[PDB]
Amino acid sequence: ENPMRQIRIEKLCINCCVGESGEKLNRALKVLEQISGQKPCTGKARLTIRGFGIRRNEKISAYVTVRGEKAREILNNALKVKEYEIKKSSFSNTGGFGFGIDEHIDLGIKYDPSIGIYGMDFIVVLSRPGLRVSKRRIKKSRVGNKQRISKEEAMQWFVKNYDGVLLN
Amino acid sequence: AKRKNHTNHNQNRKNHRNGIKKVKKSAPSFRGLNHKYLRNMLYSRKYNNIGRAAYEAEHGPQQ
Amino acid sequence: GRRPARCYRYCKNKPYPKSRFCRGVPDPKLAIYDLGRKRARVTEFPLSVHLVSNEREQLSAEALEAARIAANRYMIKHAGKDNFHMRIRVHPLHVIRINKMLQTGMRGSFGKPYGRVARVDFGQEILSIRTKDAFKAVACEALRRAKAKFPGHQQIKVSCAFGFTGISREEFERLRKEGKLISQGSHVTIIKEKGSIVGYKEKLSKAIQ
Amino acid sequence: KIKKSYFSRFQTKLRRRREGKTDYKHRYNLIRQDVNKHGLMKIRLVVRITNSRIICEILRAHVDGDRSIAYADSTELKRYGITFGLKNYTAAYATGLLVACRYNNKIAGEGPRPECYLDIGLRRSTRGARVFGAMKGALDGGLVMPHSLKRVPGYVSEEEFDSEVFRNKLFGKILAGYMKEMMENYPEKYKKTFQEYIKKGINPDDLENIYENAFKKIREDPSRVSKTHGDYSIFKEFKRVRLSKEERAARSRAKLLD
Amino acid sequence: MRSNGYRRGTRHRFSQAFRKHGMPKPSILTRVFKKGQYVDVVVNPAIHKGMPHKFFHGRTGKIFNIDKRSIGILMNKRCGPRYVEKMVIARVEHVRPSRCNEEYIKRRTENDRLRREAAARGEKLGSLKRKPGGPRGAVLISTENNTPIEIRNEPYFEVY
RNA sequence: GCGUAGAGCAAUGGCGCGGCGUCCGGCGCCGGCGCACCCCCAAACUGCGAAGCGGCAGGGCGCGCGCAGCAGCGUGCGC
RNA sequence: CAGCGCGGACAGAACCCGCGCGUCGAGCACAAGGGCAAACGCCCGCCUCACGGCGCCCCCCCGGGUGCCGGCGGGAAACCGGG
RNA sequence: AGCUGCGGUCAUAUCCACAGUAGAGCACCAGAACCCGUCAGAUCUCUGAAGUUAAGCCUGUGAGAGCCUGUGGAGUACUUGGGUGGGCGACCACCUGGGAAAUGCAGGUACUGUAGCUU
Ligand SMILES: [Mg+2]
Ligand SMILES: [Mg+2]
Ligand SMILES: [Mg+2]
Ligand SMILES: [Mg+2]
Ligand SMILES: [Mg+2]
Ligand SMILES: [Mg+2]
Ligand SMILES: [Mg+2]
Ligand SMILES: [Mg+2]
Ligand SMILES: [Mg+2]
Ligand SMILES: [Mg+2]
Ligand SMILES: [Mg+2]
Ligand SMILES: [Mg+2]
Repeated sequence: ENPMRQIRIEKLCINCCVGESGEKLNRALKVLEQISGQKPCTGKARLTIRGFGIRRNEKISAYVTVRGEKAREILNNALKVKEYEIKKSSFSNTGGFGFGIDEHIDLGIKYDPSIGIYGMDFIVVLSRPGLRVSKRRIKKSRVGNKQRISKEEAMQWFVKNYDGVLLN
Repeated sequence: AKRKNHTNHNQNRKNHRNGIKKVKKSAPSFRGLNHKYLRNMLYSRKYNNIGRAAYEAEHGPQQ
Repeated sequence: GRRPARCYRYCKNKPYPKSRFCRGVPDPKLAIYDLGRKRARVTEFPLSVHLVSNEREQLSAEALEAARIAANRYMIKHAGKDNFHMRIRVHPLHVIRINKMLQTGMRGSFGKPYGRVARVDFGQEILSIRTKDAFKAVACEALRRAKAKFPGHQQIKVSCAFGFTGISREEFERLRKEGKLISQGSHVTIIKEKGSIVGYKEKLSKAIQ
Repeated sequence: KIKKSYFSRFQTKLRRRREGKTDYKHRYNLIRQDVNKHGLMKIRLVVRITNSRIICEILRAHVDGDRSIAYADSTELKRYGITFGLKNYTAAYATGLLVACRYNNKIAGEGPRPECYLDIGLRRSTRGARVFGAMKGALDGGLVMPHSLKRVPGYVSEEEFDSEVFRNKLFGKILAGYMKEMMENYPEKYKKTFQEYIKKGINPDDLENIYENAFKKIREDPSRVSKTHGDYSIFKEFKRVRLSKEERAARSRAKLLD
Repeated sequence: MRSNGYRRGTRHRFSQAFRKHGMPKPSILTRVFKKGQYVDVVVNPAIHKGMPHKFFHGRTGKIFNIDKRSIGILMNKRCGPRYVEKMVIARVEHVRPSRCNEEYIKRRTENDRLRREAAARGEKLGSLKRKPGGPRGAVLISTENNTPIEIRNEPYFEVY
């Protein structure tokens, strides 16, 4: 069929909400430097929550976005942790899916005890070519329903592209 | 002591005894005009039938 | 301790509801606006009788409760607790004030919230009972026990409408046979040719008959 | 879900804003004239870049709509030898050069000339943007616009503008050097990315002379070549026709029956 | 007793119409204005600068002065037994070119043209007054294909 | 130009019951919540909006020539 | 933007991130009203028009509007700025 | 006839759903040495033309939601003016003019300026 409807990885977003500032965060954004190869972004806490110990505007999390084929090697390494097996409900309504690994050294990273151990959320965004019509500056419009990815078309893509196994 | 605060009673009747007089007609005034426009209009009136180049040929530099 | 209702009879003031500007008004003693078998379907009580105000005045919330109890006790004792559904139409939304004045007199005269009244017009229904046709005379009698609690003149009217829908009994019967009615409990929706046709066929699916 | 009161109370934006085509705050400040001038609506050089071509227009606002004074397209650069890279920086410069020499050859030189103003539209005003290449092309063709050269390459100060480092951007010497080294180090990647360059026969060493020769021919003969394009009512059968009201009713009554 | 700010009591006067909010369209910038032309001040409340007083929001006045962004307008106001001429400065977003003399100008330019042309051919036209609605004309309504219909009072019935 | 009477619950803010539910809780029912219809409404609510009022116009125009430092190809002002 | 929806290790009612929707229900020091969505809100850069001298208007003032000649800031510019 | 640039009207244009579109245009799209801008060449910026009409754009469809127009509601509601009309009042009736709104119902889903391009 048509080559322009083919589903790709549009971007992969990683974040580790370590929950507090200090050296554990500054080591955690060094981990996203190791994985992505990019300089990550720090997340600020939106409110001050007594139960979690966070303050408003406190640097709480570290996040990054990786694209291209560089996002694919981060993904299949992260999918080798989860045996390429993801729950059906973990796929989003809008065509994405996500999972979270518990230690980053399952990605092919040596330990480095001065850094530590962090878990992270891998958020996969899928698209067909033609997403630019919703993201560009001039003549911005909605992408059509045929070109939007459903949850099931993301599920069909996940079993076809990665030899995936759905759950439940 | 406490008495009446306000009324407009008999005011329209008072205001129409000598009528509501119009704005009294006057000579046209330069009050409120644009200053760059008014400056230029007076320059056109100063050199009305004789041009500026002929005027400064007579009276020298007019500024 | 309550003033007589002749002091707050007529709609003298602009309507003055409980709002952010008028707070501290107590709750009305008229608590219930639907009596009898409220859950009864639209096609069970064809007859409709109304107590209609022939006055422009303010019905007290106290009189609205007293006429409620007078009419509800009669429909229970004579028609029975299942054979009617009586709805109180007017709601006591207007707040009346009392000056209550050492004795200040007329200085600072604007009054505190004193009670709640419902403001009715000429021809406005106050109460309405939906019954079977056998209990016409019962329902006419319960409303004349209600209008004793009310100031001024009221009129009991037997309406040709079917129950609490606006549709007349001849016109309601026809559309019920046509399949054009979807019940909403006390009232009804008439099925029209305006939807999408897949939605129209779901509308005939949920019709009454 | 969204309630019905949403749609009934929804006030749509202006159609060219819903289309994402005009910045009406920017458009308001751009075409604004002093009330002292009353009729003299300002001319504006509007530069628009598409995927294929670069549009340059001098046009003036009226009540019914803007009236075009002059037009040039980068597709018109084929007469001047430029058939390659129709949306690059130099095609932007040459198209800006083309309206400026069209508009000056249109009006005769007895009275003073009005100032024109640059209309980027919704493109970003960056240093090295093509929309300012069309600005710089228009000033070289004699169109008087109250510019400053801060966003054209070669700028170091308001008094000092380096024409030489402007010229290697302009004459493709930055492009040809990139085009030349790709041809040596990755000849097959050179074969794929510059396909219409090879089919045109363009060579990167030849590329400066093509642009320099084009700039003379624009300034010598900027005159518009016209195409008549007489009849296109053949294309009328390609459009579809609407149904009638009773035919819409006939499909609806049929849809009820099945 | 109400407070006397510059926009007092303008909750409805300085509002926008339903589904007609927003900044003004750029087409207002293509309107000409001339000295002597009548304009209607109607305030655009989206434009906060150059807003006239609320008193002039219904009023129509003649332009005396034209500025860079604004317009001076002569508007008379009753101060007791006199009309006092106020000079109203308003941005152009708050005015409209008035159609008060719209039909007079249409009448005048045609009639002055017809008087010029008749004077050219040696004729003259006496008076071109607007004739008002006079008496009714005589009518002939034939009962051919139009039979008279009786109107009767009908018995009062009431529906309930 | 207005936003009163009326009208309207469509947004804001209230009032009240039913109806519906691949919603939640409790033990089919009850209670929440959601939706659609509906109900009673508003001096400090308005998708509408009168009667009634307010402003302004019903006279100078057309043409031509001069002038300007304004303007950039007009606008004013003189005749 | 408020808010909603659906996804995501620890992670919970409430940490963060993503995608989708979202007529303004958010925000604009504050009272209320009006206003406002490629903004009048948010963020960032550069700034200090929160300026001098002459006027005029709305007009008791207060406050605001509008010009002219200078001096500037931002911007590629039109423009905008006299808190 | 259409597309496109710039517009005018600012929903008959919005919103949902499903269809179809030869040409050219508009696009999506290929890429990132440079200018430029980012966490990320996603956007912006530059360079390209290998692919593709899948989307956008366009058009059609829908007893679609809304919106628009007509009609109706209705001479109804309300009201200017008048009476030594009525009524204990509340207020009502009459006379003379003016005269609505919501629901309903029917049809409509765009017009247009300028410029360029398309057989
Ligand atoms: Mg007593
Ligand atoms: Mg009173
Ligand atoms: Mg801009
Ligand atoms: Mg201000
Ligand atoms: Mg009101
Ligand atoms: Mg009312
Ligand atoms: Mg708000
Ligand atoms: Mg102030
Ligand atoms: Mg100021
Ligand atoms: Mg419809
Ligand atoms: Mg009398
Ligand atoms: Mg349609």
